[PDB]
Amino acid sequence: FNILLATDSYKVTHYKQYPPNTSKVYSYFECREKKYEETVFYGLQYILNKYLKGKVVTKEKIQEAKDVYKEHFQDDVFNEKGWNYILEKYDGHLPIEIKAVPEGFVIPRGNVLFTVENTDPECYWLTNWIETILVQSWYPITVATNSREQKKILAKYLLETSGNLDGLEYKLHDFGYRGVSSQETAGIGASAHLVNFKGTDTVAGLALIKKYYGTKDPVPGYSVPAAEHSTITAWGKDHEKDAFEHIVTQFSSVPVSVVSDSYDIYNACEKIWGEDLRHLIVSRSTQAPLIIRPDSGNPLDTVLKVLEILGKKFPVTENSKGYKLLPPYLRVIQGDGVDINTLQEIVEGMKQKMWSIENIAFGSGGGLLQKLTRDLLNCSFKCSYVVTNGLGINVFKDPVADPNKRSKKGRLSLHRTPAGNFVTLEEGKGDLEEYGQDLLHTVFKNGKVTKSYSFDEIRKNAQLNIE
Amino acid sequence: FNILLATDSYKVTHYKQYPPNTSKVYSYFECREKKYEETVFYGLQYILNKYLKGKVVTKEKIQEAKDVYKEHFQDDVFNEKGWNYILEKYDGHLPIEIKAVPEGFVIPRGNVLFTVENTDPECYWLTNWIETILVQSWYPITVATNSREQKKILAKYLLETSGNLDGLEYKLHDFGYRGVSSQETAGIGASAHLVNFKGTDTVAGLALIKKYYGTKDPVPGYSVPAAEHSTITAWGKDHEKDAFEHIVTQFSSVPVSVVSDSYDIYNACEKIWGEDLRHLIVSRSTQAPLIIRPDSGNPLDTVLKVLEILGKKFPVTENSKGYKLLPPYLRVIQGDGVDINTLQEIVEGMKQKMWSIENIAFGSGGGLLQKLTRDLLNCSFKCSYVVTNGLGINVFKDPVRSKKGRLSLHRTPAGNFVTLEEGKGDLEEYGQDLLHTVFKNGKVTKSYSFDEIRKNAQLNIE
Ligand SMILES: O=C(Nc1ccc(CN2C(=O)c3ccccc3C2=O)cc1)[C@H]1C[C@@H]1c1cccnc1
Ligand SMILES: O=C(Nc1ccc(CN2C(=O)c3ccccc3C2=O)cc1)[C@H]1C[C@@H]1c1cccnc1
Repeated sequence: FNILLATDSYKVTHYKQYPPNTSKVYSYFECREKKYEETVFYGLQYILNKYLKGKVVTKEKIQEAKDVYKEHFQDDVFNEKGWNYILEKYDGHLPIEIKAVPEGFVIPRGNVLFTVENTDPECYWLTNWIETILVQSWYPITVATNSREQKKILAKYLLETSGNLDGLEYKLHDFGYRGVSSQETAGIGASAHLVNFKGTDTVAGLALIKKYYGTKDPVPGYSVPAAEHSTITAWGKDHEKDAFEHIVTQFSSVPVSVVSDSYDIYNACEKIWGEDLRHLIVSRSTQAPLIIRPDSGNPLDTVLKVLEILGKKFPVTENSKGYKLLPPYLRVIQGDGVDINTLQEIVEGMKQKMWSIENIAFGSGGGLLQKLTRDLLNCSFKCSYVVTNGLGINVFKDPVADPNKRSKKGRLSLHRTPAGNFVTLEEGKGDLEEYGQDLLHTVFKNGKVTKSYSFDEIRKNAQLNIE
Repeated sequence: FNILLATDSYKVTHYKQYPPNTSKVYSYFECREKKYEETVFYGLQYILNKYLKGKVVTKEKIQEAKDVYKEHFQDDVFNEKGWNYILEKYDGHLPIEIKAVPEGFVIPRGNVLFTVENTDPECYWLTNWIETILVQSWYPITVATNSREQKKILAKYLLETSGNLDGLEYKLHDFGYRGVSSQETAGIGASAHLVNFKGTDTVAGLALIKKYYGTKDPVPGYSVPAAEHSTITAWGKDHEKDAFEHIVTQFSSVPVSVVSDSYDIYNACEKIWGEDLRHLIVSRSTQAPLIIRPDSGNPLDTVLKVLEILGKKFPVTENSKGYKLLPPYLRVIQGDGVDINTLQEIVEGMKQKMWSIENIAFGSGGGLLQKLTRDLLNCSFKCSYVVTNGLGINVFKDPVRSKKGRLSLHRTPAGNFVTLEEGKGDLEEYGQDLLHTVFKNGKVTKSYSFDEIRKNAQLNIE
């Protein structure tokens, strides 16, 4: 990795495009206004540690970038002078300052999340150079926000159907690994799901948390053994009971997820699980239940189908709220077609049918880690303040064509008003400190991470509240 | 990176789930049929080299995995012995064979693209373990296909409005670096666009290509200097003419892109470009022209407004096909909201208002590299064949699917592509298998250069 080759190409030429005596370029990030009314600020620390901290510039990288740009542009348009200056004066450390709201904070749309500026007047071009790498925090932010929004649905419906929040943290399992664009995307997205939940299959998220954030607990995410069509079918139709028995006996002390639709769902439930192997299931611990995956079809219909047939063979009870509840050794997982919308439908549909949410857990692949863009929360990075010839300019973009909410102006700060509202103060109005302390803190300054947060602090900052 | 930590958690437990005496698990990858009739096969060589070749299993990697799984599953369900067996018997090299169609090959939907299987029967479980990393090839495949589909639209309109395809490889530029989820995605994504085009701002794609593919050319992709709002909005309302002037003069030997809707699209074009700096515009090389980025709003409407505005101030002259051409020192780039659908609208709209496509180039970000899923081309990975107790069984998941047995890929005399199921390929009626061993027991048996891939992925009309 070489930071000198980690930017949009056109930004390499920017050191030649500014008015002379430009000493300061100040830029900020927000999730612009105009269902996701608030965002979970997560992911910056990862970027800061992995790509920006310490000696990121060397003689080798300078010459490597010089050679690539020469061919790529078919012209000498690379700042060897400016980059050699960072190497000589700062030992390749970036003379930049990043200030940001604490990770895991829940912030309404249209508020500053983080700001960037150069610290040395000579490195005015550096602010826009690192824009590309920083804007990429749109992804862990979007992943964390959507994952938190799904947790709200689950919390509301588990409280409405049971009066408790039992296993809430395990009700949305991450299955996204194979559905994402890369190994790095997987790790980042999985770490972002884990901000709100404790169940993943994207092992990549565990090593990411341990390396860049840390938890007091031995792991940030958990999983259970599971049996798919590929393993069941290798046994053959006449050995489905033998398959089921082998799997459940191997995983006696922990929960086990087993597919029911390989041959015949009704027979797997009613006859195999409900008759032949019933002695092995009824014996199971509340901590180690058998989890059944439904047949393919409508996510609500298949869930409803499974619940009803299991209820014909196993003792179903009415909880404190009057909702149908399966025995503790038996649970259901819906891992087909789950996104923020279908989740709301399955849980509403279950309530209507007097079935508790205590019974069900969900799985999400592409709809949790891939079918997401910078467009969802309107993640924007704009320059708001420039110092040319000692003269400060409150820069912005207010186009008449797309009005939107438009770019903010000048130096920025985030505050929580006495009334508990988040406010972003423009044109340096925050320097008045009328609205309390600035919520943004210096996380990065001149090649050093100055402020860090453990994943536990993040989790705690991201907590659901009974307001 | 630790391959023992790069699978879906549930797959870790699979060695405890197959019937006794399971000797072979053979799986394949396909873009199942359902707009996108033909797919570009690209990206596996990268996965092979970065994650699968050489000593991938080590005693340290086994120990790290055992410790992570113990906590992750709250029990001991990790195959310590089975991984130790690969460490000792194979020097930590994976006993697997991947047979794939050549990179860059354009294959119709519903065909075998690549197959995976274990070479050692003790390692039957391995085919499932590596599914996760291998299916991730959906992404470079999808980017390369969607980018090539756009290349077909731009070829159709460049032909009808101009009679030739000069500059086709520069009509769709990559702006995707910001819009993607990670540095890794950016490089993979950008490298997949570079199969069909030569214009990129996602520098990470170049380095990937160099390391994993290679070119005869020094760089696989190219770009031009460009002026964003931030660099313009910094000079103040008063010196846009001095900003424009500073940029155009600094970048004289190369084309120059200027986003001209910072203050006024009409005035910057009519007064600034049109007259005040017209001497530094008409003087410019055809190989180094000025490129104007349209104003905000509807991408077609704004492209047309700019073209009409530039008309009433510059020499607009009809070409051989009778399409409105701009002078060769003046060009336009539409970089906002461009995707496969909007591109069609724009090029058709331009043809309708009698504007040649030589006038324009396009830039795509999120739409090119990020707004794409495994469902777009029904990218499917399935186990088709399993050998249990010496008995070869054909498996297909049929809920409320798959091809059967050992698969092969052939081109018929008529030129059709056919996937031969259940080992039928042995007979050799329809020629030779297009699937070549690209990986065996820890080594990349066959590699492709980027030049070859581009040759293979060429348009039929080129
Ligand atoms: O279904 C699977 N796993 C599974 C099932 C269910 C769960 C959710 N759960 C818990 O954690 C838990 C803890 C204690 C009691 C009850 C539960 C409870 O119900 C968590 C994980 C894997 C096959 C599917 C998969 C994975 C990746 C890609 N494709 C498909
Ligand atoms: O617009 C930009 N560059 C640019 C301009 C124009 C072009 C298109 N073209 C060429 O390359 C070229 C070569 C030789 C002759 C003629 C041309 C010719 O017409 C290609 C690229 C960047 C600002 C926008 C951007 C970049 C990254 C992320 N967001 C936005």
